[PDB]
Amino acid sequence: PYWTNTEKMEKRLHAVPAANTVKFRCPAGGNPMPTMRWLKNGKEFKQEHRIGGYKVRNQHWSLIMESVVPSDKGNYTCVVENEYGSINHTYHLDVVER
Amino acid sequence: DIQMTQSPSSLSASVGDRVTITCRASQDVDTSLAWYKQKPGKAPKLLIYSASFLYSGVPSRFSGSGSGTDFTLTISSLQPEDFATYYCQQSTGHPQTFGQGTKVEIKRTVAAPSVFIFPPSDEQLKSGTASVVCLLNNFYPREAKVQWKVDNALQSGNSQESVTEQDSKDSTYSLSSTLTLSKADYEKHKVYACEVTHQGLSSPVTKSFNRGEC
Amino acid sequence: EVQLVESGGGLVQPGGSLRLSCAASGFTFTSTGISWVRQAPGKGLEWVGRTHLGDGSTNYADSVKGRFTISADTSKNTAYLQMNSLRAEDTAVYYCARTYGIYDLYVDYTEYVMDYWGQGTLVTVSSASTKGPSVFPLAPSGTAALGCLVKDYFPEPVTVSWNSGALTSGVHTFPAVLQSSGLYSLSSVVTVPSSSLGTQTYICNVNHKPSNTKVDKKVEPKSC
Repeated sequence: PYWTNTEKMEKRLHAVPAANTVKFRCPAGGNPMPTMRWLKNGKEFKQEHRIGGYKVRNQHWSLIMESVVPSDKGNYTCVVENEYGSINHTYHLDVVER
Repeated sequence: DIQMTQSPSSLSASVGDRVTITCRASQDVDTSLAWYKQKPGKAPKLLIYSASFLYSGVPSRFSGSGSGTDFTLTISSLQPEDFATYYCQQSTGHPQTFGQGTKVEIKRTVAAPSVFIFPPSDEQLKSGTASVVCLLNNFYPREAKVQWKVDNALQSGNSQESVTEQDSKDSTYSLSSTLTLSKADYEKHKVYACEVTHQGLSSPVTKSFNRGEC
Repeated sequence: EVQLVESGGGLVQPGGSLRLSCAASGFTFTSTGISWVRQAPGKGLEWVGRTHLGDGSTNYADSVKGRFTISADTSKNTAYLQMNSLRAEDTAVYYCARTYGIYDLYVDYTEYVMDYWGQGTLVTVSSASTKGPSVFPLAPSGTAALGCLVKDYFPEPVTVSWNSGALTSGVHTFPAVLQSSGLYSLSSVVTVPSSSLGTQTYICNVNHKPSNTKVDKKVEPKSC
């Protein structure tokens, strides 16, 4: 598997205002079509890890978090795996206030 | 701009029907697309955002799909409260634009209009003007034709129609046609008649009165 | 409950000014945004503009730039649309909508979602003066139709009830049409039994707040 747009995938620092939505993408291809899982600060990102939970759209390779709160701060990492290899990218999320 | 084109413009569907409304953008908008529902007189309500995300509180019988320049709003089992006008809206960095809207009407069995005619009040006649009112009550479909006849002369250009929204109970329409005359013309003539053409009418029904004998 | 209440609507002169207000309850928008979209009578939706307090951006539809100004007061939890240099084609219902953003590094823009709208306030731009309606009866000729003609008023709206709102079944109140004079007219009809005629009194209660007009016309079968 391989990043489709490796130049956008160099971006790592993301800041977003509270109570809005953060969206992270990691688009890929890889024979056979790889699957994607998400990590938060190293650990597996699971639905109960934040209040709203999180939504996905695999078909557009994206993790989504609505209503962000200062505790959503941290590192988010997409893992893309097929039978033949795993690729790895981290975004860093910051939350702005007022 | 980014032009949004909805199809169809209007549609008639029965309760429980599956309804598909499509939205095409003049250029790629990715999945940056929202659908709104609006009942007449109220604010639009968001159904779907980002092409396929169902907004909180929106019933699961609404679903959205598409990307690029083609999008569809699906209503799996049309309910009576789903009868409204639906708008798509692209939400790119380009200035926000909406589709022209898709109006969803309720299909039901044909029903004939009850026709009534009203002569101008004498109070109104003091003012220099006569209004003659023709009422088509509780019919379906909405398509109807109203012809004014004054002493069997066809009228043109001096009438205005107004149609109610589709009734919530029986899904019928009501229509009013208003013929406007100077007092002077109104008194030059004897027979005021309203002729109504409708699917539910084997032949056009004519409702009428003679100026005075009332 | 999340609520957004708009006020400030009304009839104003071409070249004139108007400030619409958008008061929020159940939420603050100190870090989100407010959008305005309008709808000319009978037509589709038209985006007016948007300010986002979280990202600091403000943007307007080209048809409205430099004449309309969107601001907010966090103290009052209220957003505003200052309309200057108004023309007849600014005539519309104006909606404000709570607006948040979808922030994605992958693209060039913030995707804004207008997820909750107020009920809207009607703005009418016209040089014509407020005018109250003449109310005329529609006399009944086993179902009978009778009603009221509410003619030549400006601006919208009018309200018609029957028998102080005790009679509601069978009542159709038609949407106002604009006559070529530029004045509105509508009729309000109701079907009743032929046997209730004479016995039951039928009164239409008409109000037009802009002109302070209130008419209670009795409707009865005409004689002679």
